[PDB]
Amino acid sequence: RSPGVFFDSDKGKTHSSGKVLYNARIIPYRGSWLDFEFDPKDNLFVRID
DNA sequence: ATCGCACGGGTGGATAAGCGTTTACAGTTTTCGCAAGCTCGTAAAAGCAGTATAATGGGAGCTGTCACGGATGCA
Repeated sequence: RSPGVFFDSDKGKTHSSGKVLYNARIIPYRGSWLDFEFDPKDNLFVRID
């Protein structure tokens, strides 16, 4: 996979809703990763590595 | 021819026993030969204590992403 930023989604991870959760993701050549993501309350979250 | 029969001589035959001669199958004596084991000696291996300018908090390349259920365990 090429480095850079990459946006995707999931279809049916939370089965009790049926909603779509979008996530952003920065991928470097060398270093830590950095994900942004949504949750079924429409809040924005961050997990590093 | 031709041939037995007999008295008797010579023997062959069956054990048996004889003779001097050169090695067995019994048992010990002798010497020589080389070890396997013990004792030893020391040069090598093995182990131990110390070294006084000053020195004071890792991360160390890890993980790169699969997704589905059950039980667990806080809240």
